[PDB]
Amino acid sequence: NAMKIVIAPDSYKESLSALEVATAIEQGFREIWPDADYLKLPLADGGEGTVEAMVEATAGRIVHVEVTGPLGHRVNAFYGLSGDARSAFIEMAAASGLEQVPPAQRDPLKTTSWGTGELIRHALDAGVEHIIIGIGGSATNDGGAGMVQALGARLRDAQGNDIAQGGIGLETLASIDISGLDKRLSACHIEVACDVTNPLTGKEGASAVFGPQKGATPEMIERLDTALTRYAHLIARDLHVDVLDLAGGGAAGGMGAALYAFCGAQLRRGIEIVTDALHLEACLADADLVITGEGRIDSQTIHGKVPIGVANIAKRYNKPVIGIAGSLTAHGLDAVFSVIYTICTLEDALKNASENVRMTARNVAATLKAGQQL
Amino acid sequence: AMKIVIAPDSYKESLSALEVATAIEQGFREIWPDADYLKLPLADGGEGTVEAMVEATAGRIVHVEVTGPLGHRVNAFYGLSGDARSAFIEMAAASGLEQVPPAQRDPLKTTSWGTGELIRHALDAGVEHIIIGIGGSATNDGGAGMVQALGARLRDAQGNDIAQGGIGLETLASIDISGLDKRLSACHIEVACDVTNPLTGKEGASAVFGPQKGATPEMIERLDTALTRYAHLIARDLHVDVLDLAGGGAAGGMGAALYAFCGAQLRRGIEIVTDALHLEACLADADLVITGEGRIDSGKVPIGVANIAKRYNKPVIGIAGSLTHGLDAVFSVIYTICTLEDALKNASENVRMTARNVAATLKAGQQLR
Ligand SMILES: [Cl-]
Repeated sequence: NAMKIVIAPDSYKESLSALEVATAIEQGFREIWPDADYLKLPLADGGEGTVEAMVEATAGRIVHVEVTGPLGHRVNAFYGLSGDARSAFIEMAAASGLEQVPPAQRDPLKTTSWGTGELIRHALDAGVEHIIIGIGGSATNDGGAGMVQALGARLRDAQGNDIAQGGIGLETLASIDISGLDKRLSACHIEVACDVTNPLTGKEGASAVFGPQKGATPEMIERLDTALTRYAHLIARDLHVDVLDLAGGGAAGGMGAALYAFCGAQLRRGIEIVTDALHLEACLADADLVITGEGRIDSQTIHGKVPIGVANIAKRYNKPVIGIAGSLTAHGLDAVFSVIYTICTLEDALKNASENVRMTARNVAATLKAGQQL
Repeated sequence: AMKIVIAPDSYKESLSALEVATAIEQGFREIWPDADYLKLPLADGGEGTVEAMVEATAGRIVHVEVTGPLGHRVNAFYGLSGDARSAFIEMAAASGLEQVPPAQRDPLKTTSWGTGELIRHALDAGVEHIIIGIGGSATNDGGAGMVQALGARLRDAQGNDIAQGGIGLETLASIDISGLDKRLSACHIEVACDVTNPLTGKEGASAVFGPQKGATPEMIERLDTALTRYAHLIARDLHVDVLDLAGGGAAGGMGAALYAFCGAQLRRGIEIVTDALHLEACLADADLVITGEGRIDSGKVPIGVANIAKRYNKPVIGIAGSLTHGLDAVFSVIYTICTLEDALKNASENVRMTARNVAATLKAGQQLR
């Protein structure tokens, strides 16, 4: 009988995690409806915070582990494992991301994805049947060549020499050999959060569109673009997979195409991966009311990926859905209310972000109650 | 049909009470097109009370020229009701601090003559009822200019009409209300008065409100002596104790002169406006009350509304503007001052969108069984 209220928000970036957002909403709602049946389900879009969100949702753990970082030195990375141990959650950026690289050291000719392969290997080592991988924020333009080598593939040059680390090495590539390739991979269900359509090569390929932001000069870009062409050609030829035409294969320096061609990964929109994995639809089918939201700081990246995906599912069950949306200044949702917040370089500001979500949530609930009485 | 009353105050430096009410109704109609809406722009007796009352009563604004606070000609205004039975006056239009540049602020010289004129013109339209707000005064003359403009003869020891301003009060020797417009006692005159301060003393007009009107400490002492006298002469010649009036110090002592000379009632501004628009009958009949206000600083209207509403067990939601008790829920809108080109438009849009989401939320709650 108790009213069932599902609270499935994204994070407020640079401030509250998805779960802290859900918790502040629940506290506000409980001021009006102390005895409702609340189900919190912290969501993510496959980007930053996905591993933590997934681990919370699944009662899992974060496993910290030393891997090879993007410049080939030892870095501390992490992956997540589900409560049941059947799923691993990986953000490649922990091993191979731009922020593992101090500004006066970005060379996308040298940077490697090796440590992403190590994270995948450790996940596989833990017995998982399912891996979810986020590939945003990459330092690498090596087409995932480091990654697949770390997993057992031999990527050699014309004289049988393993290729050099980074995109540099891919120019020299003569034979892909997957006799050594970790056999647990094709048995595994591997999903990659991929929200771009860019292919491996060309004028909207990996090097052209994303190489600049990893520090490629105009000329470095042609070299890498020309090398990923060869890569695709040696992929089609030595793996018998066509990767040149794949939508999203140009993601994370071409790692999208390596994850597809070597690992049997599926490239899917991240919100759909996360939505399926946490069984949102099953949680919602029952609900009376769905509350969601998200917070963005930068106005370019204000994309309601989580609220809209939540609303799309809810509408199939005709559930009312209300969003509490965070912004610096102030789509299937029945209503959206805004919360102004800032970047948390006080922690006092973390508390104020918490308080403003809670208080808005209170007023939303009070207004729902007022509606009942009409 | 659902009855929805929209009864907000203005957003200061932004949307008028009516413009708030219009933005709210627009957003609500996006969810509930066919409900019954009533916009009642409200005011607390302060800035914007004449304009809100005209709108709320389908009346009109009358522009007329009067004597400003330093004696010069100013274009003041007032409001008549739709039935032409009530006048709405803001003193400040005639005798306000906005009419006096900061450099030229002298509470020894400033006159309320202009205010008396406004009142005379309202009496001239045969109104039975006058609502006067007395905020933002430049004057510390005890309403002496005002009443002299209404025919009261206030003169020194030689029969000479006293000079303009509270400095004229130092020589006041006799009050004669024989020329005093006979239409005043007849008139139901209500004065928005929301401070308890009396005419004279430590918490009197001059001590408490003088300084902001340019009163120096030395000036404050002169004026307080002169108003103390005025007060004694009022008791002697009009047989009325203004010396003990809560609110007599309002508007440099104008509250006491409206009480004593005019027969006016001093009431809380919100309580005058309530009765005038029959807010209690509108609300008793409503299903749903929406209110609000906007402030630029660090709310009598929303609380006044919610207090009535809750008496009839009506849901009340506020939509509150800003730059950075009895309500079921309140939601905030950020606005900017309206000197920027799109500031008014953006504020109106933000109110509208918020109201839509309030309406949509109320609707979802309806279907929560
Ligand atoms: Cl490194």
